[PDB]
Amino acid sequence: GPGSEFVRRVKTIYDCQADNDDELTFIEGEVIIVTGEEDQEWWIGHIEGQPERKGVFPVSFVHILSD
Amino acid sequence: GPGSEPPPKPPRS
Repeated sequence: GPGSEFVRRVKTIYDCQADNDDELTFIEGEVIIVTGEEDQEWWIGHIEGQPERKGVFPVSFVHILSD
Repeated sequence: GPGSEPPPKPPRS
């Protein structure tokens, strides 16, 4: 999962509207604090500094950010 | 509906 691969924060690389009520909506260029794994294609997290914006999101829609 | 065209998302499980 993201934890085991040392993923703590990521930046979004596309826009994304939730299709289900557990999915995070975001625009490109936002930072997500990654806090878990949904499945092999989806991680879970919240927007850095806006933790009420939270949910699952595609692994392929983000890129790892260094500390 | 003028928004960007993001790539297909993976399916949910």
